Amino acid sequence: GYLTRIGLDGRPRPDLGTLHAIVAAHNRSIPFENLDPLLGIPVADLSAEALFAKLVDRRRGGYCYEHNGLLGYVLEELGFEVERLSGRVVWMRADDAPLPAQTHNVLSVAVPGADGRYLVDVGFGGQTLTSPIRLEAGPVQQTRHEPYRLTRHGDDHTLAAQVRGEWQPLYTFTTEPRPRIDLEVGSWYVSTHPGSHFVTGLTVAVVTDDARYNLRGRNLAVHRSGATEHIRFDSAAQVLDAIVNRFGIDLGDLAGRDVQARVAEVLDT
Amino acid sequence: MDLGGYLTRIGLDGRPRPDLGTLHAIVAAHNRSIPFENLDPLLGIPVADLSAEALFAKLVDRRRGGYCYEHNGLLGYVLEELGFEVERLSGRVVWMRADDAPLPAQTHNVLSVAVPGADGRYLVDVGFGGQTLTSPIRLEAGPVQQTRHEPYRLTRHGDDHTLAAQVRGEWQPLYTFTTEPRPRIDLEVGSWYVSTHPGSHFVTGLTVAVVTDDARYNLRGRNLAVHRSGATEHIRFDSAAQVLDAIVNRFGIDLGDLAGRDVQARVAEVLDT
Ligand SMILES: N=NC(=O)c1ccncc1
Ligand SMILES: N=NC(=O)c1ccncc1
Repeated sequence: GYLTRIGLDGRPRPDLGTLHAIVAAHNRSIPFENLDPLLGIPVADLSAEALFAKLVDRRRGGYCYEHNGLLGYVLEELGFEVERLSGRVVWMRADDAPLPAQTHNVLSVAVPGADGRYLVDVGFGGQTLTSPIRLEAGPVQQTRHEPYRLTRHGDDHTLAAQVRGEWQPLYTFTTEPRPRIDLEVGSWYVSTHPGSHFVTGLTVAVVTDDARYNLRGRNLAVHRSGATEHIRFDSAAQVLDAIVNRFGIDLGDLAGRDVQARVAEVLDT
Repeated sequence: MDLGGYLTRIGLDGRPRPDLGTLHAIVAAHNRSIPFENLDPLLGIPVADLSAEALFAKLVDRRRGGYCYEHNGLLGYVLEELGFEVERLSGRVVWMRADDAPLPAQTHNVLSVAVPGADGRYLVDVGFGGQTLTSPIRLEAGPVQQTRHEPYRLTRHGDDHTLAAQVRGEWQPLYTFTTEPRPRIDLEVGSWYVSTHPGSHFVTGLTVAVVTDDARYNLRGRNLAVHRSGATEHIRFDSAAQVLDAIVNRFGIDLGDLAGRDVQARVAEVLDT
């Protein structure tokens, strides 16, 4: 189901090329969305059963713990070695802003035939990595889209991307592997705390070969070369239509919740 | 006069009867086919000659667009050739002006058309740009009239008629005009002003527009706005290179026509004006 979900064909071999191919296909096939937290449905269970059920069988997307959770289990089953890492999102944050919570989950992946480790992150939303990169401080690393770079200060790593010119820090992380329960505590926080960006509004995102799409409330942003594109939807009806048809999210397991009404309340949050 | 060339330019064919159904079809075909654009004035090339020969050579033979005098000029000659009776009218653009702002210059030209088989006259205007009329409407003050897009309304005070459009729920006055028919030379004096005065909107920046069944497209400098049913899009081009690509490939305008003028360098000066 997963391979089909992402449009790949059989069982691929556990090597570096496969990692590049699964990331690409994951990127364009499973959207980032927070419809469950938006509707008061916690993301509490990060088991394989729960994640496969939601992101594969029911054709929903999810946020970082759901995406990277799922990819983690997929890659393990193919024969990669996978450690789950946690980090703090520093994107666009004022210098001297307080230390952010650990709200992001990424993968450190070891690949038979390769020597070190790879940062894999398909769950960061509209600016997520679209290639695995080497878990190596220093070099500017090319991806399918913009250049990225890791730096290191002690045991803290920062991922930065060169976005429309500028070098922007995205998040910091340590390479300490996390047990699933510690990820579940963080996911409980991100999906239920009243000040979470994922509780107060709607975020949907996906990445094709040519563009990064990012929807917040009524505002769809599209980033491609030479141009930034901003679509403002008139009402919740158009936003749902974009959720279902543009972003490919199946709303069937949410039957009996007033999705449109909730979306209407968060068009401008 | 090359009637068949014009009809071909606008995606039509045959020779239609001079009736109301034909007036609607030619307006909708012109709206989607011949863009609003001011490249000539932007590049210091005046729009001075409003003869049928000049407007046909530019807007039909050369696959350029133009601004109001050129559009409604061309359409006016086509419409007489088909057997409509046509008067050219001038007006003053009031779109978004303060209540206290000085009287505007007469910088807009529209058509008042008698249609065989219909009572009264029709206002026809394919030349106002992205918010131009997409149907002929009855030149009748009072009622709200439907078009292929938004409701529009004419009101009257003295010898001034105001055209307003209901734009996303809000009534906006576009321009005022009188029904005094204008000779070509009065239009030409107006077009001279609009295409050469250093404070003209069409001299200090770039405006490109086209209207399809589903959307109004409006480009000012680097910003492309698209109004569709249920959404607006705002595309911001990074530089003049992307703006030219839009002009050529999205709006279908042939720039080979302006060779030797460095279009890109001039558009690079007006991305934000
Ligand atoms: N779960 N957290 C996330 O998905 C996330 C948090 C912050 N920024 C992008 C993504
Ligand atoms: N010639 N004038 C025009 O083309 C025009 C003037 C004002 N607003 C839109 C279009």
